[PDB]
Amino acid sequence: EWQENKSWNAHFTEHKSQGVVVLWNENKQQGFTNNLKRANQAFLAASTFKIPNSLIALDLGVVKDEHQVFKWDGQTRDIATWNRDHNLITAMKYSVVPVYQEFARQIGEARMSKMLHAFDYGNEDIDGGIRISATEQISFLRKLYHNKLHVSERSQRIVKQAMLTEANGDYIIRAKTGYSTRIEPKIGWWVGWVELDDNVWFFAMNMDMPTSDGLGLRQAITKEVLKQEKIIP
Amino acid sequence: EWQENKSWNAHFTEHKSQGVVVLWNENKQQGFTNNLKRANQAFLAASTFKIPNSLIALDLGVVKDEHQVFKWDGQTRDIATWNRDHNLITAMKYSVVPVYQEFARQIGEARMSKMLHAFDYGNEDISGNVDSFWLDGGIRISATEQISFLRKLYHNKLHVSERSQRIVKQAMLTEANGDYIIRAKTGYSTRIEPKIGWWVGWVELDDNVWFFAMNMDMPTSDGLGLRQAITKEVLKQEKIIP
Ligand SMILES: *C(=O)N1C[C@H](NOS(=O)(=O)O)CC[C@H]1C(N)=O
Ligand SMILES: *C(=O)N1C[C@H](NOS(=O)(=O)O)CC[C@H]1C(N)=O
Ligand SMILES: [Cl-]
Ligand SMILES: [Cl-]
Ligand SMILES: [Cl-]
Repeated sequence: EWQENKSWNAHFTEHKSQGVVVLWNENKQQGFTNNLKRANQAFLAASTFKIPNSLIALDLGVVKDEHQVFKWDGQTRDIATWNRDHNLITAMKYSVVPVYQEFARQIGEARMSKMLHAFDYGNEDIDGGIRISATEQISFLRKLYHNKLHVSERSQRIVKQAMLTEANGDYIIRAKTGYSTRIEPKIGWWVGWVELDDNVWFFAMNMDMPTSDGLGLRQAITKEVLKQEKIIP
Repeated sequence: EWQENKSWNAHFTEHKSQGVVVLWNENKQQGFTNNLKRANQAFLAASTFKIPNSLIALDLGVVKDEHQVFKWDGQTRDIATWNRDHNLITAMKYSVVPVYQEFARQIGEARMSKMLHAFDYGNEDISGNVDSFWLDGGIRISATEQISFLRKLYHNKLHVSERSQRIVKQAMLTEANGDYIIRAKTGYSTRIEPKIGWWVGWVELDDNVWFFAMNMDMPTSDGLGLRQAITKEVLKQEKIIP
């Protein structure tokens, strides 16, 4: 079922980094990773939690649709793109914590907890202190892709639209980045999938990310693994 | 409201070409074109008809969802990518005429006509073969009418389900990066003169949407890439895309 291909470690050491990439070939129901241990370690979800939070906000009506505006509160924060109005699409694009904090307040602790349980999300059992492994990310995302989660079809299609990250004639990537900072080890996340004409390859990676300047490596290393496996040109 | 910008013709003449680009700025409700007259001239929809066709097929249940497979019928056709199975996503990507001619037959004349009137689509005339009227029948639509139709799709205001509308917009996905998303559909009218090339859709920005529609004289297939290239040259000139 799962195969460990340590040759991928080269793409982490090339950039003097340590981390994991987990791939899942949907057609063949086979998985691949460079590090079976780290594939199954649970790290803090950080921004990748915006995926279940979006779904829950939509299904409960807290977010009416992807065009609804969420006004900046006029408090300047360190990330300039946050200091403006947003809709669901822009808020995911720029990973706008204060907007998603608001969704969570309105959702409330009790319903948030009931729905993450319906989703079987994270390792924890019952980022709001949610730990989740890369392989657990894939399993959650496979449910999203197939519209199997316990929310409406509409909520799931809207979130998949908001995860749109890249598209050309060769592939479509839906995905979400994350950077976990408040507890060592500081790590970057990138989770999602790449759509091809007649297959889907799910992915989930995280990597030690001590500073901040390395954050591009999250996509870059993931793509080197995809190119090595001829999943993308 | 409407403004003519003739400077855009340089992009056509530099390719020895004639055509029109129309742009609609959604926030400001203003339009821009190099040729008001040709913007309002109605042509055969050709493969741009796959948008309304997809919507109707989905709403009527002819297409269950974007994963349903339409097996190739064994008949080897000229375009190699047509000679294989498809779903709605791939069928739109490769503009797979025979899949859509099957849709049209299942839809039938009456429901196709009724729907196009509900859509207020072009001249709403399906006269001819039900599975080719958009290629060599009576249907006619202008660039400004494509935009008007696309804007109704963009706001989920067509008289079909929201779901139908969301699935079709997924299948129109063409390009996406950190700067913009293009949802569009190409066309090439080839059977009835004047031969023209189409490209219609929109550019999603963070805080605005620019709808577009261009057609251009297309004597030969050698120039088909110009549809996108001229449109992007206009978009770059107007600082819509880098
Ligand atoms: C998510 O983990 N966060 C929100 C924001 N950007 O996340 S992303 O670029 O990795 O997608 C900043 C970092 C981080 C946070 N401050 O909690
Ligand atoms: C649509 O106008 N057509 C279908 C097919 N797609 O070419 S496209 O790249 O312009 O969409 C070939 C051209 C044309 C046709 N001959 O039916
Ligand atoms: Cl929104
Ligand atoms: Cl999409
Ligand atoms: Cl429907």
